[PDB]
Amino acid sequence: KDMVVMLLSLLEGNVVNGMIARQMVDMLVESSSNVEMILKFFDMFLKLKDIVGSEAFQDYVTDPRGLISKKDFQKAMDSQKQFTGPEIQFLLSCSEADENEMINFEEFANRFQEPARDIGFNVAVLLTNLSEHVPHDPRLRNFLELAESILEYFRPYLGRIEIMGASRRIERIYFEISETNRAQWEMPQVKESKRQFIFDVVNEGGEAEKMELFVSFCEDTIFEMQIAAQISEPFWGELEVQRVKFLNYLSRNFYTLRFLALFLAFAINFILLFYKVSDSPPNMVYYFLEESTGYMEPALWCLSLLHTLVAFLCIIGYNCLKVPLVIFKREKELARKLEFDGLYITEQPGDDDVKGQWDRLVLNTPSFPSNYWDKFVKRKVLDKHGDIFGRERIAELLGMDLASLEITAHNERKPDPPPGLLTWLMSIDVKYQIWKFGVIFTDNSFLYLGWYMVMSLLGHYNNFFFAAHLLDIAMGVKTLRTILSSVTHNGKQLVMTVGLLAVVVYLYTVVAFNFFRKFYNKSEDEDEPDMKCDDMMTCYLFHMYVGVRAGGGIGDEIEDPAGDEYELYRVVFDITFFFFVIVILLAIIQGLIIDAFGELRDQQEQVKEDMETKCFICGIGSDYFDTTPHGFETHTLEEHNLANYMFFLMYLINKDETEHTGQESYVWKMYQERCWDFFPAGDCFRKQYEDQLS
Amino acid sequence: MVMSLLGHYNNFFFAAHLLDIAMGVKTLRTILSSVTHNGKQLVMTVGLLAVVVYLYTVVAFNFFRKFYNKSEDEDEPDMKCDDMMTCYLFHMYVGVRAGGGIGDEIEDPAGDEYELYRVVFDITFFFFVIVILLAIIQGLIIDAFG
Amino acid sequence: GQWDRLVLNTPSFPSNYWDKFVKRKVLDKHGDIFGRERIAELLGMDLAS
Amino acid sequence: ELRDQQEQVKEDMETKCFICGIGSDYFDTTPHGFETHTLEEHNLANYM
Ligand SMILES: CCCCCCCC/C=C/CCCCCCCC(=O)O[C@@H](COC(=O)CCCCCCCCCCCCCCCCC)COP(=O)([O-])OCC[N+](C)(C)C
Ligand SMILES: CCCCCCCC/C=C/CCCCCCCC(=O)O[C@@H](COC(=O)CCCCCCCCCCCCCCCCC)COP(=O)([O-])OCC[N+](C)(C)C
Ligand SMILES: CCCCCCCC/C=C/CCCCCCCC(=O)O[C@@H](COC(=O)CCCCCCCCCCCCCCCCC)COP(=O)([O-])OCC[N+](C)(C)C
Ligand SMILES: CCCCCCCC/C=C/CCCCCCCC(=O)O[C@@H](COC(=O)CCCCCCCCCCCCCCCCC)COP(=O)([O-])OCC[N+](C)(C)C
Ligand SMILES: Nc1ncnc2c1ncn2[C@@H]1O[C@H](COP(=O)(O)OP(=O)(O)OP(=O)(O)O)[C@@H](O)[C@H]1O
Ligand SMILES: Nc1ncnc2c1ncn2[C@@H]1O[C@H](COP(=O)(O)OP(=O)(O)OP(=O)(O)O)[C@@H](O)[C@H]1O
Ligand SMILES: Cn1c(=O)c2c(ncn2C)n(C)c1=O
Ligand SMILES: [Ca+2]
Ligand SMILES: [Zn+2]
Ligand SMILES: [Zn+2]
Repeated sequence: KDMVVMLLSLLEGNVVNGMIARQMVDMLVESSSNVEMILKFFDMFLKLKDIVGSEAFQDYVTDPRGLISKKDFQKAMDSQKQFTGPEIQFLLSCSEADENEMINFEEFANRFQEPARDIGFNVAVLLTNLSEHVPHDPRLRNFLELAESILEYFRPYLGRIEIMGASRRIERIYFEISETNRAQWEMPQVKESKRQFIFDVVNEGGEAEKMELFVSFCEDTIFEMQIAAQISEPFWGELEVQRVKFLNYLSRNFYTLRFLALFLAFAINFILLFYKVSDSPPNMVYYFLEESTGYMEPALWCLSLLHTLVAFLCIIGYNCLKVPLVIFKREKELARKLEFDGLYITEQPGDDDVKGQWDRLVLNTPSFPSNYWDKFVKRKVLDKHGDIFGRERIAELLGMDLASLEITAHNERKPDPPPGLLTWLMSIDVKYQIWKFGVIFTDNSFLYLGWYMVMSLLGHYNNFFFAAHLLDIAMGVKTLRTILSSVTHNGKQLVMTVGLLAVVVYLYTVVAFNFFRKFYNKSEDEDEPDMKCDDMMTCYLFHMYVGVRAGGGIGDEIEDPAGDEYELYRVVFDITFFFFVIVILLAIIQGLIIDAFGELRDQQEQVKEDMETKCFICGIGSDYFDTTPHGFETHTLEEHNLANYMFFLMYLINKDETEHTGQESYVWKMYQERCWDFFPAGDCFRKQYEDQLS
Repeated sequence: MVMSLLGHYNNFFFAAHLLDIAMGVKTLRTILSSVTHNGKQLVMTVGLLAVVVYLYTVVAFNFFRKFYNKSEDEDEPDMKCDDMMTCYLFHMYVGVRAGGGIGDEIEDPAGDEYELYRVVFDITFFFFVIVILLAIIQGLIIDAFG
Repeated sequence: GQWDRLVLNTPSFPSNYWDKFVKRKVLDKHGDIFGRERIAELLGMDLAS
Repeated sequence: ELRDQQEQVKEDMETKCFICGIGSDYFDTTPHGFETHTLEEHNLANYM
């Protein structure tokens, strides 16, 4: 592996048909027999690993202990028609058959899988690197064909990205994707987050912020993977292990509890349909269930208590699953503004940003970067702004002990962490907790869950309050949320047109009070008239209440204008109120909703169209890549796959800095400097070497 | 075929066959496709309509029951909101189909302590159910044509 | 998928499909890794025939 | 009709230069080429 790593280092910054790459191919050809032997070592045991697990092989295994004789092994392998004569004999020699010629094929298959994995992957990378940089060498395809199984095995783990290197050229980087990283990336919650992120940047995002948003998405996704790993499952100590297990259970099953609460709400409201009010006890009336089974009344009490418990568990499930991301994001953006902007050093927000003013409480807290990965943000800010703003003033702002900086760098102290609850009392950063709770209390999702719980408790005072919970279907079902989004999309316009409706009706009221009052007698009685327009407030209410809701406008409600001096004036008043209010203004309200359906629909189409016509990374259209058959499909899955950039960032974090290659160090340095110039923009490997590749 | 055989038991079953024009004529099938294109959304908004009407029923049963006497008779009242199931049916049956919402059907709220509360109940039910929710149903069909 | 298991061993499985030698091709492709006798049992094939 | 007019105006400004009329696709050969072109090379404010 170390020799191959040296060979891969010689290929750093190597152009297509480079002299070093062609020399390396000649070196492999000069030692072709040895290379074939090495490749024949890897595929034989990779094939052996899957053969022993095959159903046909198990038919030969007859020993109850799980062993197999050499003669039985001999007839098992040649029945697969995958190995030759000498190959089977070599496998027999490698098998540690006992004095009874019995072979433990379980350990035999797994004996070399782990020791030879690192070298096998690097050989696959070496052949892949040479093939893509010397594509017109007939001598190299022979090695690729002989290593087809090795390449196929490591295909899901061989990640490749393209970057703009320091040499002002597009370079292709090959790295390793671990099994855990790919498994976590394929989780449905992570995939849903990716779809939401893609929709946001394509719809309401810019080109200059596209890569910075993408990196921020990667940082959030990595943090969420840690949370999922922590909550996953395979006297103080006894309770703590059960407490975290209980909390993890709620975090894992947060959405099922949300569904369960919605189900219980319908069950409670179904029972409430049987309520009946009667003067007689089961001049005040009594409200009681009316059913013959006799089990619904106890069931309502049981469901009401159960619903309250589930709602309470949702809050605990939420603050252990979603709150850490909220704190992580807020700490992340605050730290960068402290360093790269000097938010509380230079600009000092002008009291109109409640978010900025609230974050002042956490600057001097000893545990400010609790969720954010960078634990040395204060150290970095001090080195950047200390000279221009004052080291002692920066330390006071960030709550840093300057005298403690050196002693920590000198040696390390190991104190006594007493596992007592009393010692745990004063170890709580009260100021940080106040800041953290303020962030949680300003979260829309947490406030909704809090309202759901409060309503559940009010349900115990009157059960009818459990009706409010049936609203949850607004966000419980995504189909309704999309439908309701068609109402809230133009919500501001809907409010204004209703306000405009109130003003136009007031103008009609003023005309009526002044000129048409006699026609507003709404009493069939003859000696006591119920005049509806003897007061402006009463007449305005009359127009807004019965006038708007009437099919034919105000004219339907008011007395006939026939045989009267003002008949023509009243026909204009009635027809104009019908047109302007009933016809035009109600069409605007309906028109806004209909237009919202079209506007939301094209946003989905626009996002889908952009993803299938342009690359998310380089921005080059699919038309250019389609010169080569299936060019755009291969480009978005192999060359500029956005998932590989996610994996490459995780690869750099786990890998030791001393082991970073020249290309890896270049990208890693720019990640720490927040410079996204390594992302290819408007260029790709295929475009840079069009003459050589074609 | 089954409906044709049932037609022999009662000839009126032969009416079902007139539905065939849905696929017999391609023009109608395209028109009907504009309804089934957003059929799932149409079902959900009707379900949403049932939930919003239930919330109005709960408010009525609790606070506005006196106004639900639908009997011109004076000694035997036909109270429509003395039971939740009856009151919910009343809102779903006459309330939704009324042009001006529930207010048109129920007794006038004038000269009463809860008059302002009842005007908000009547105007909001007109806006949310008659105006907004029926526009969504019509909006889904219109959007499907586009 | 579960309903199609009834037709795998039927003597006239490719009645309408033009390829009448699908069973022969499947046996040659998966017989070595899954067992020729087990494939024949699954597809209702007589190896001696 | 009014909605697409706003979209058309916004789309044209973000896809073509107001001065030379060359599309953003040509300038995007260079990373952030169109952004620099509309802020440094052919900025309409500089002509003012
Ligand atoms: C008010 C609803 C808030 C949310 C509105 C959305 C829901 C739409 C409609 C829902 C239906 C509501 C049920 C109404 C029927 C209840 C009748 C009743 O019990 O009326 C209650 C009135 O009491 C109350 O008002 C208590 C409620 C406190 C304040 C109510 C406001 C809710 C606060 C909301 C919390 C956060 C809200 C902020 C977010 C805004 C909304 C998102 C009287 O009893 P009762 O004595 O004779 O018996 C009790 C039996 N014993 C007395 C014998 C024990
Ligand atoms: C005379 C013809 C003018 C009517 C033109 C209508 C054009 C729009 C005008 C609207 C306001 C009309 C006020 C007229 C000013 C005074 C007229 C006069 O000389 O007044 C005339 C009476 O003529 C009339 O009856 C005019 C009747 C007007 C009815 C027109 C119906 C149109 C309603 C339009 C509602 C506006 C809402 C628009 C919303 C826009 C949404 C898109 C004689 O008085 P007077 O000695 O008995 O003592 C006034 C009475 N007070 C003692 C109370 C002061
Ligand atoms: C039920 C319709 C099924 C399809 C609905 C879509 C059509 C929309 C409406 C169509 C109009 C239907 C005509 C109703 C009037 C019939 C009155 C009548 O005869 O009512 C019948 C009721 O009997 C029945 O119900 C028999 C029918 C069996 C079950 C009916 C359900 C139909 C089964 C559907 C088969 C597959 C359906 C699955 C797909 C779902 C739909 C796509 C009674 O007689 P009658 O005794 O006095 O005389 C007979 C004269 N002698 C008795 C003297 C002989
Ligand atoms: C008091 C003002 C609160 C009204 C604010 C309305 C805002 C939304 C609230 C809706 C539910 C109202 C319940 C109020 C809680 C109890 C109030 C109270 O203290 O109750 C007050 C009475 O005040 C009232 O009359 C309030 C009347 C509310 C009418 C508001 C009409 C709006 C209808 C909205 C329908 C919701 C559907 C929304 C769908 C959304 C679709 C987009 C005194 O009791 P109580 O001693 O006689 O014994 C309670 C009676 N029981 C014995 C039966 C328990
Ligand atoms: N750089 C890119 N990386 C990945 N996909 C890209 C890129 N540029 C454009 N795309 C397009 O994004 C589309 C979305 O990816 P795709 O649908 O294959 O993802 P998935 O992981 O299989 O799951 P899902 O269907 O949920 O998105 C692809 O069809 C591809 O054409
Ligand atoms: N010649 C040009 N000069 C300026 N902007 C141009 C030119 N051609 C195209 N544009 C586009 O016009 C858009 C509008 O400019 P921009 O939004 O940056 O202006 P502003 O002064 O910051 O304020 P505002 O957001 O109110 O327009 C830019 O995003 C740019 O892409
Ligand atoms: C989690 N994480 C990052 O997400 C990260 C990083 N350096 C840069 N980034 C983006 N480090 C060191 C890190 O631990
Ligand atoms: Ca090194
Ligand atoms: Zn690309
Ligand atoms: Zn220009």
